[PDB]
This record gives sequence, C-alpha cells and structure tokens, in this order.
Amino acid sequence: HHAADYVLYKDATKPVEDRVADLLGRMTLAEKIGQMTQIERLVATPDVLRDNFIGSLLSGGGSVPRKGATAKEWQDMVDGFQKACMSTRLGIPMIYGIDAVHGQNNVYGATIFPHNVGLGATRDPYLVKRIGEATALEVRATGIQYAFAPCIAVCRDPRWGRCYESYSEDRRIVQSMTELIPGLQGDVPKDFTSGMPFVAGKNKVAACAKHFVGDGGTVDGINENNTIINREGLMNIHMPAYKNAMDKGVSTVMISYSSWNGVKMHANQDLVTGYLKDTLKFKGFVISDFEGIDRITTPAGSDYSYSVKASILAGLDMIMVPNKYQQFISILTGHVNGGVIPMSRIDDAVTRILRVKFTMGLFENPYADPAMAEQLGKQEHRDLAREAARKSLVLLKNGKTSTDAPLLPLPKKAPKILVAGSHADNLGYQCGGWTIEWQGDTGRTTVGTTILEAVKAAVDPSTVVVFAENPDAEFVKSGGFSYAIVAVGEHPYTETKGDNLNLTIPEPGLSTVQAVCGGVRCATVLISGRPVVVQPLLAASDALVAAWLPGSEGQGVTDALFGDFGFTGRLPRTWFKSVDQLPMNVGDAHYDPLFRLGYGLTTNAT
Ligand SMILES: CO[C@@H]1O[C@H](CS[C@@H]2O[C@H](CO)[C@@H](O)[C@H](O)[C@H]2O)[C@@H](O)[C@H](O)[C@H]1O
Repeated sequence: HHAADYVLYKDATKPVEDRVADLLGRMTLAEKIGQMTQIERLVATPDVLRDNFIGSLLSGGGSVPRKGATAKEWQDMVDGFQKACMSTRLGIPMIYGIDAVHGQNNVYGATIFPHNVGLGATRDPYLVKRIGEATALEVRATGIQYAFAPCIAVCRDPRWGRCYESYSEDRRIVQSMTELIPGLQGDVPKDFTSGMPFVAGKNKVAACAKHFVGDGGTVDGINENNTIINREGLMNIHMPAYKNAMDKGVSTVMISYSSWNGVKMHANQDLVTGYLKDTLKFKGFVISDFEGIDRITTPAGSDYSYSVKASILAGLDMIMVPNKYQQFISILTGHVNGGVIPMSRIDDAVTRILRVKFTMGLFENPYADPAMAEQLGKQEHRDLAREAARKSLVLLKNGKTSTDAPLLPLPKKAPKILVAGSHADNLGYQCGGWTIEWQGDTGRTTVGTTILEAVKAAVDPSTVVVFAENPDAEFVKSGGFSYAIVAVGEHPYTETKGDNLNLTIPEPGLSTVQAVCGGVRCATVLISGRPVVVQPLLAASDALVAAWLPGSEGQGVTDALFGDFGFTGRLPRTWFKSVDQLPMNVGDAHYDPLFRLGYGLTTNAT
C-alpha cells in the first residue's frame, strides 16, 4: 500500500492480524524469544534492551527511578527504555507493566483508591469502572501502558496475606467488579468476540486478570500454596470471573504461584492451554508471575532448564524473568534449537504478544504524552477515591443498647473532641500494602489526608480538635471531650508477610480503644485488610466502622462519620467469631458468623 520502502506491519491502517503475521514472518528466533522476555527496570540498559530484543519491562513493587519522582521523571525513564527498543532492526516497542492495583500506587502523589475488599463492600461495579478509568489516566501520566490488575482472586480464607486484594469471598461479587477492566482498557465494541484482547488507545492501559487460577483457595490461606478442590469447585468458585474478563476483552492473564491439587499452575498445560486458551478462547498473552517459573521446582530455581521447558510447553507466552534474562534467553534458545520446544509454540507466544501491542496502539504511540503528566493525583480522581472510601465503610455497631441514642452521625459543632489511635494520623497505615513500597510503609509516604486531617477539615471552626495517639484513661476523663474518634488496626502488609493465623490487631490498639471509650462516647474506626478478631473492640465501643484500607482520601471516612452521607457499605466477606472456625464462607453447611456476608447497618445523611 504505496511508498517504495513500505513495510506492512508499520502501516497503522492495516488490520491487526495482518500486521502481526507480517511482522512475525520477518523475525529471527532471537527476536521472537526477546518478545517473550520481560525484565525489571533494575537490570535494563539501552544495550541490554537492544541486544536482546526485549519485549517488555516492569516495575515490581517499589521499583522506582527514585523516591519522590515526578510524573515527568517516570515518563523520561520509560521513554529512555523505549528509544532503545525502537532502535532495533524491526523497531518493536516494549510494553511497560506495573502493579497499579489501587491507583498508580508505586508513584509518589498518585491517588490511592481503597483496596479491593472495600470496593467489594460498595457493591457498586460502576464506581469500580470509574476507578479503572481514573487509574488508567494516572498510569499513562507516568508513561506506563500496562497494569497488573485486576486481582480477581476469590479469597476463601482471610488468613491469606492477599485477602485485601480480593473483592469478596463470593465469586458473584468478584464477577461484578470485573468492570475494572473496561475502565482501565475502554469499553469493547458491540460486535466483540469474547477472549479477544482490547485497549482503546493511548489514554487507556492493558489490563491483567490475575492470578490464574485459585490463588484465593490455598490451604489455610497460605500464600502461593496448594488449592485442594475438585474441578467442580474450581470452576464454580475460582474460575467464573475469568470468563467475565474474557467477555470484557482483558488483554493479558498472569499465572499464579499456587498449585491446584499439587500441580503448579506455571506448569499446568491442561488449564493454561486446554482451558484458558482453547476453551475460553483467550487470544491475548499469558504472563508468568515474578520468578514464577523458578518456583515450579523445589527448591525454587534448582532446575531452570526444566522451569523454561515446563512453562513454555504449558502455554505461557511472556516470562517475567525478571532479572536473569541471559540465562532465560540462552536456555529457551537451546530448547528450540534442540527440538524440545517447537517453533509453533514460540510463534503462538509471539503472535499473542504482538496482537496485544498492535491492538492497543503501541506501534502508533510508543512514547509518553507529556500532557498527561498532570493527571497524576488529579483532584477529580481524589474526589472519586473519597466517594469510594465512603461507600466502602461498613457500620458494624451504632449504639451499645437498642435504646441508646445512635452515636453516628456525629455533630460537627462541639466544644472539644478527641481523635486518637495509631491509625488516626498515619497515611501509610490507611493505605496499606502496595503503596509506595511493595509492603506499604508507615507515616506520610505520599500526598493524602489522614483521618485527623479529615476531622479538622470537617468540623465547625469553634470545635477544638485534640489528637493523642495513645491516651490513658485519665487523660480522656479529664479532657472535657464531647466524643472521640479512635482509629486502630492492622499494619501494612503484602503477600506472605501478611499470612496470619491469629488475626488479632497489634497493640496498643484495643488498649487505646478501651481507655478512650471508658471515658467518653467513642466511634472506633477499624483499618484492616480483612476481618480480624473484633468482639473486644465491639464491647468497648459505642460505634464501630470497618473502614478496610481506604487509601489516600481520609475525608471519605469523615463524610460518613459526620453525616454528609449515610453509611451504605455491606460486608463482602464473612466476619468470623474465631479463627478456629476458618475457613468459613457464606453458603457453608456449618455457618456460624459473627456477622454474615452482606451485613451492614445504615445511617441517614444529616
Ligand atoms: C519479594 O520480591 C518482591 O515480590 C513482589 C511481589 S511478587 C509478584 O510481583 C508481580 C509483579 O510486581 C505482581 O503482579 C504479583 O501480583 C506478585 O505476586 C514484586 O512486585 C517485587 O518486584 C519483588 O521484589
């Protein structure tokens, strides 16, 4: 189609399938294997990217150009890597991925949305689609084109350190919240074929349904462990939302560290190829988890040759190496040169990678848009996060007896009020894991509004607000307080660090609640990734709210405390009476909850 030096795959007007086929047919084996290779920015240089024809880069959790980097800094980093990739013989742009799982959460100044369990509590799939839209904008503000989200794990045991990354123990809720996908990627066209990848263009990102499959079903909630369940249960609980994701054009699927009945997912041809590819008709690319192939073996990494063989034959398309690229590339090249892995399997992997890249517009817009930088932390997106935080809150108690005056909503005008607790003025604690650092952090780690700041911003000018982190009982009783707001709960955690068999909050937390509530009427705000042992906290408190991990916009919490909006959240998980009950999910035969799934008290706006 005209010009003497015309190359079909570089023609934007051509159908994606024709561009993929035209490009594939030109590639060397080294070029093909390079597309299948994703490396950490920590090991990337221009020469590495060029010499090894690398297909993708990622930032893992906390992998940043520097602490406090601006949006432009991120764009410059990503474009530097892109220029190197575009300088190869074939000029195939890399795709850059990141965990933007509650906003663009590694980035300083990014809006931090509530974690998934609180989103589950909202029962509001359109809110979650809007959050996807806003997240895509803030990811593209940093030049990144690919988010490792949503986690559609169905967490069946809150002892799991990733339970907060699951919208619910009820697959139907998880299914509903697959609306994240068209928020991130754009809505699919009317004609769309389920399982095809889709991204609308340069203001959207590729998504990733993760972690396939049964990551939420592991024995005793042990992260990365074995999900012991028959096929019927895997298909009825852990699988459904993947089909919703196909329907919505999810571009990629990331495989789980976990096993299913003792078979590593990263080596499970029947499920990756037989089921996802051949039965759900997924036509995007399948990515490993981080050193996922290494972990096929015990010890991990003890037979990398086998790891490469087993994962690639199972049907994985792109390997998140992410550091030992030369070992990966060499081993895979050897397996193809030896006939162990057929060229058909390489060609399938590369077709799928390229299909996503061309579909998303990455050949047409391989570089960042400077005008998008101001999307980062944009006030409209904070307003959305504040809405989401407020909707996520579940009111568990609002009065010690049935005849007490309800404590919430609180008056904004009172002579003096107390705000207390470890979690009242700690932004990192309110955001939880996957915020700035992999495992989250403590203190003022980003731009946001703590619960204390929110209270000060809400109350009448005549209202004196006193903060005490851990006041003793005498301080409370002598203070002349009208009421207290006391916030306590879990410290930030992620993945195996958060696996927890006792589910009791750290001290001082209960002791602070008891000291405060013993002296003045109190509303307790519980910050957690999951249900935790809560009867002691309830017994002390006039009112108690499960605020989950609400993110950067602490005014969402005060919007409900002070009655600007009513409480509407409902539990998206069972609240257990004791951890000896676990696992215990809605619908089980022996179901004896403290609070059932769907529980939540309400208030009316004042
Ligand atoms: C301890 O090493 C750290 O692990 C984290 C999480 S592992 C894995 O990482 C993927 C890519 O970031 C996620 O999409 C996935 O959900 C995770 O299970 C990794 O992020 C750090 O880069 C690594 O240092």
